Amino acid sequence: LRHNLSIDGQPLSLAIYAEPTDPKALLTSMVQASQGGSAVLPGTLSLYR
Amino acid sequence: KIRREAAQMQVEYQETQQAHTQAQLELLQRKFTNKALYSWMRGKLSAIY
Repeated sequence: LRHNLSIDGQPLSLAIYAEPTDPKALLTSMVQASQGGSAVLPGTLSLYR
Repeated sequence: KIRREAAQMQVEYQETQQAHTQAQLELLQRKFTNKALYSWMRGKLSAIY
């Protein structure tokens, strides 16, 4: 009587389902980087044409 | 109840399926030859061509 059950202890009020929050999806993206050139070496002038 | 357990472990099987398909997607995006490289390809080739 105190816990509001039946004669055999079965609950008189149906327990709520408590539907979960459920998982979510994941995402990824691209990443870039930048660089410069190398020092220009003075070409040793040959004799050819 | 053993049938219920089998169904639940089927659920976790397909959940692992989704997990490693997402892993496949992310590693494919993390591969070396990718969209940034191919955009470099197309842009440089277009201009210089």
